[PDB]
Amino acid sequence: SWDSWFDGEGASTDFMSTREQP
Amino acid sequence: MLKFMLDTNTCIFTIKNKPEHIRERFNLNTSRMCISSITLMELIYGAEKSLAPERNLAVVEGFISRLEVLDYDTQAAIHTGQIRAELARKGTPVGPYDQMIAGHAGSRGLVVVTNNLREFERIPGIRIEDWC
Amino acid sequence: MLKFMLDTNTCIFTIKNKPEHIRERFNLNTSRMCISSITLMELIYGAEKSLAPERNLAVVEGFISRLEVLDYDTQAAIHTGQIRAELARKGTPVGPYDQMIAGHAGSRGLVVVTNNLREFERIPGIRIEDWC
Amino acid sequence: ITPVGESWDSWFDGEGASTDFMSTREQP
Ligand SMILES: [Ca+2]
Ligand SMILES: [Ca+2]
Repeated sequence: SWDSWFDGEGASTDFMSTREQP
Repeated sequence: MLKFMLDTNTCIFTIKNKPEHIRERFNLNTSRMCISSITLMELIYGAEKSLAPERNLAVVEGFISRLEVLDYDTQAAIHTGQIRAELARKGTPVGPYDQMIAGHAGSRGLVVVTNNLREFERIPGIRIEDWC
Repeated sequence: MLKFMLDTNTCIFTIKNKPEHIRERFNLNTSRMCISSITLMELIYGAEKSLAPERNLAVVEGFISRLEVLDYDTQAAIHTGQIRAELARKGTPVGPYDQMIAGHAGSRGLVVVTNNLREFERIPGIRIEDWC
Repeated sequence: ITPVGESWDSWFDGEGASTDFMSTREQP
């Protein structure tokens, strides 16, 4: 489901905290 | 039938915040959502450069496994080149990936879903929605 | 079998200069050459933004109709993401389009044809030929 | 038997691009 993804494993807080589009 | 192409910003926000309102939108729009392979590249890069790469890869992987990822193909390229030309003609800056995603969507008649409306609003022929 | 992916700079230079050394390689490797759709996009932008769009489009169309344009697909995107992240960590990035092309060639096991050896040298797993 | 497009020489010998074509590339 999407529900299981939304409630599951979380990304670390640093993940793409800036996107870095050049 | 595909209707929405999620931009990179919306994907990052969704991954980082797992927001309730997006979950509801996703559930309602299952099988009408896609991303560009351009956005896939940005999510993998984000995962792989981060402080928890294997873990962040797995989150990215479960996200993309639940929607369609479109190859950036010849028609996407052509639509993107046209758009870059018209934006240059108007001296309007848009970032390189945003441009490709806008061309990609435009080549498929898709709505771009983005929480950075200001960047996409000046692309000619855009159709946009903000889910945040 | 496809063996060579031409970088955008090589394409531009060949279009503008029609050089003998390139013509020889082209004929030697007919049916073994391709470009990425990322390059196509740049060439279409070049054409459309020029003083002679119609003329330049036709030159480009004639170039690409004689080789293959490959779709920037899921594996291209993943491999590009991985390479980007390695380059970031080592502090030697490459321009955005060039990174994509190298990632695309990487994913397909192809040799990148470029005169920018210094830049491209540093991309992991890359194979390079300079046809100048 | 390998399929082939139009010849490369027919393209190289064609009349080419205008002079201004991508005098710069423009990569950010
Ligand atoms: Ca985006
Ligand atoms: Ca190049």
